[PDB]
Amino acid sequence: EVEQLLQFHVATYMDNDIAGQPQALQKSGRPVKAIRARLKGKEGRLRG
Amino acid sequence: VCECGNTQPVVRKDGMKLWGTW
Amino acid sequence: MSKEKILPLAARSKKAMLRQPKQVAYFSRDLNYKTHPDRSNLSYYYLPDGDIDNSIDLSVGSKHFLLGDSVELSKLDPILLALKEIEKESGAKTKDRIITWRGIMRKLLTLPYDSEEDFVLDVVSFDGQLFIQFNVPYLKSKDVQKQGDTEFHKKLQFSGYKFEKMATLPKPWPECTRKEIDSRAKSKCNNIEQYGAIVRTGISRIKILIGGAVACTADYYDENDPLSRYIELKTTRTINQYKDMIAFEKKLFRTWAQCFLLGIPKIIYGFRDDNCILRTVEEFSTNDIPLMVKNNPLNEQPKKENCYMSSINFYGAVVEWLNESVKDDQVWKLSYAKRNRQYLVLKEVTDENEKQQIVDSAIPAWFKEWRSELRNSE
Repeated sequence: EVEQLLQFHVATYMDNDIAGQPQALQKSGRPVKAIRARLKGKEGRLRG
Repeated sequence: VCECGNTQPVVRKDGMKLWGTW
Repeated sequence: MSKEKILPLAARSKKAMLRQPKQVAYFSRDLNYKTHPDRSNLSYYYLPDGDIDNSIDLSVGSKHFLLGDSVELSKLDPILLALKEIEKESGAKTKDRIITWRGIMRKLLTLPYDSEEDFVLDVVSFDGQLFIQFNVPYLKSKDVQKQGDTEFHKKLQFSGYKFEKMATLPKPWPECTRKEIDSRAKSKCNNIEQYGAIVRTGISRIKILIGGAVACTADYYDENDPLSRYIELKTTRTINQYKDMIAFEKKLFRTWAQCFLLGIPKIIYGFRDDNCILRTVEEFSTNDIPLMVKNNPLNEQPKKENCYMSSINFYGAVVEWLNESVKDDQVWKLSYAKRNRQYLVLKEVTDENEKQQIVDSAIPAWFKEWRSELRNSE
């Protein structure tokens, strides 16, 4: 279970929008900006 | 059947874990 | 000194992942509140599209509606009977921690966003397992408030139950007769007889054994995955304005939570007007509802925070708090006050007479001697 805890930590670190499970939420309530979204979407770097 | 005579269990994704069904 | 615990309402579980629930037992409560491990009271869904066109009124027979005792239906007798049966069959103590009903856990899940009702619950710790149910004096006070309800509310409740009667069958469709189908209009409606499923589910490291009242099944009973064919029914006022969508999605959140608890994959609504006339029948998927509400075209961005995932996190946090706080052989009370809507208060019970009465309401004597002889064997 602790291993799965670490797995979920790294999963939320890398991927934000994970299906069927909650995203990593900051202390302010906003989701944690995972590196997957850093290159996808308007806020992503690929669009610019 | 594989190419070994052993039945292949089905892997199901529960949450983030994978469970085998022999 | 009495010990009191306060849990902030903003508590959210980080890792409230759901293990797929499996039906480990089933029961059918009879008219005399006796539980038998059979599927006699299980219903089978059937409602053709063309039946809506008949403009069937949902108030035929409201004058002879039947209501069961709230205290009798709130007892955990069926779950304890199923637990004794599975313990005798296995011969080893189960690892389950939380014992509850579907409605209690739906109230605990929908509490932040459905804050128009008040409730008090009693928790009893026995053999390392927690059994939670309603509070008898508060339930009596609720009945006292209830007889002051107008006949319009009684007609609405009877309309919901009559819709459930009309949309179900007591047998599988091939095994039903015509008389059992067309006589549902004159069928007496009662809250006593019901079917339930005893299902093991998993939240984080906690195994919860839930007793969920199943309205009916899709077309048959699956002995491998019983949860996949289950279906329930609901009634809601029709929609004609923006406040109508708002109220309908508030009700949809509650019903989706109820279906998600017991793993019901599909949801069905019947729409009624101000005259209690069935207007439309709609069907939805449990896993599609969170996406359906967010992707509506009328209000694309009502809120930047998804309410459903927050609800699931609050449910997981409540489950974890209940498991961690309650110790062995302790009787506690969890009362939610809608006047505050700020935090959840957990209290201890010190009155020996009231504690014993609560235990007897939750744990019957015969189950006590059954667990006693199980302990002696252990």
